[PDB]
Amino acid sequence: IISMNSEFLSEEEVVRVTNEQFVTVRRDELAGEFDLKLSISTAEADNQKAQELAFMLQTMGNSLPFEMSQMVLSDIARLRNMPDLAKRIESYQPQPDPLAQRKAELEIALLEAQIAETQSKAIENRAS
Amino acid sequence: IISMNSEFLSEEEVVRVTNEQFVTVRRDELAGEFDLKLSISTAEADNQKAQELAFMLQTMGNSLPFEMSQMVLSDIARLRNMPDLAKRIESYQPQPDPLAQRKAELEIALLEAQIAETQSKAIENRAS
Amino acid sequence: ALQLKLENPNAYNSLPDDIIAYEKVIKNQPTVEVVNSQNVVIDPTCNGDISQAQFVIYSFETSKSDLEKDGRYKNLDKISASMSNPLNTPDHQVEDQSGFNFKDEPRKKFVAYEYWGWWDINGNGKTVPIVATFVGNTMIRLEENPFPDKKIPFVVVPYLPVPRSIYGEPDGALLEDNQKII
Amino acid sequence: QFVIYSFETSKSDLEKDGRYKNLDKISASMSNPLNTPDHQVEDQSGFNFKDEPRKKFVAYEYWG
Repeated sequence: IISMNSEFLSEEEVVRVTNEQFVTVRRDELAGEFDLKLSISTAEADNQKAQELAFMLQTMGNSLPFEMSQMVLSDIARLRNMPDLAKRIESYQPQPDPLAQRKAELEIALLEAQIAETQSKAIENRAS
Repeated sequence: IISMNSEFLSEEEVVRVTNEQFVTVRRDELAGEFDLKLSISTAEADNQKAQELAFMLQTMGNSLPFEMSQMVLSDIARLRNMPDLAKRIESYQPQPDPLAQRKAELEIALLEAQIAETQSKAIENRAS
Repeated sequence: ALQLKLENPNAYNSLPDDIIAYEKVIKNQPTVEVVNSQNVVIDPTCNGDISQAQFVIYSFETSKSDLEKDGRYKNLDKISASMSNPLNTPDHQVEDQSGFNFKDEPRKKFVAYEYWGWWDINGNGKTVPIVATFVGNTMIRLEENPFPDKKIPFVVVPYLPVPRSIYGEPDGALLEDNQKII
Repeated sequence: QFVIYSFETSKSDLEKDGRYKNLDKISASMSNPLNTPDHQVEDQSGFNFKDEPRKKFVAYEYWG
């Protein structure tokens, strides 16, 4: 069915089902023979997949960047038949606070100001 | 029933039941064939759905923005036959405190003031 | 609204045509059906390997309107559906018993045949996969495999495997004497 | 020292492989599936194709 669905189904029909960008398969090759692995979806298989995803999420913790945590959380939400919550966790792009960056820059400027002031104080001490 | 309800039911009747914005289906296509998944609602299924939603809510924690926590909490409230509490959790839009933003801006201004004061002190030390 | 077109095609297609700015495909879907083992003749020589099956012949029951709707059938006028009769061929096993048949021509049920096997069509020794459909003595379809995999669309799963064989063995092959004694 | 395998094949398979010589003097007649008392064909009925490019005959491999 997968091999026949890459030749008899147009893009306007696959996008109608998936509502995402249509991935294209090569021309003179079978579809899903190399980069796909189809099996039977059982409840126990889904439970084990969710338990492994949660274990991975625990394992990464805060060491790895939060982008991969987004992927894991989106996969967990999509596997549990909650697709809308997954599309959010995916679409969420975190943005830095401009005020915090401004504060850091001002702190660096102030530190260099104190260094210059101390150097000037030493020069004044020598002159005195 | 779903397919027949998208052609024989007017908007004034669907809105009368759902009291929300009426979603419209395409014209020359079946309703709910692609983007719907209908099943049997059992008590155990609802319990598992609630337990998975709570697990997801625990998993996100404070790392993800609170907007998705709103979606999860609203889904939990709506699934447990408490729709009014869900419509609140959804309608709640958090607003920043103007006083906190003002305090942050004044702190940045004060930091730049200290940097300028230190630079002036160094200049005065050189002159001395 | 363009961003809606790239991000949400489902909502974009629901917009009015003004805001957005022949042969219709009525049906397009795979067909999976478990067939009667009496109406399938798998190559006797395929030594327990549907992959190396030289030919598989399926004898299904169809009407003239179905062939007309498919459109890829020729020589439809010389079919007649008479002789070719459901309760008329001693090979096809119709699960009807009573022998009901439609009086109108566009719905009369007759027996067809599909030949999903290999053949030497180019006259050079080597065999290629072909598809042949014939009713009675006339051939209505003849072409190469339209599927991308170029393989016979018949999945045979044995229950109790028999080595070097394609057919299986039910649990009842070991309980005849036990059932009789009980 | 030697292992001999007696498989059943057709002429089109040998032509497709391409690494076989003296294919014209094979005839597939005698060499018949239900024709050699050594090879055990799991066919019983003795079905065989009428067309030449698909006739099944018995071959031999000497891997030694």
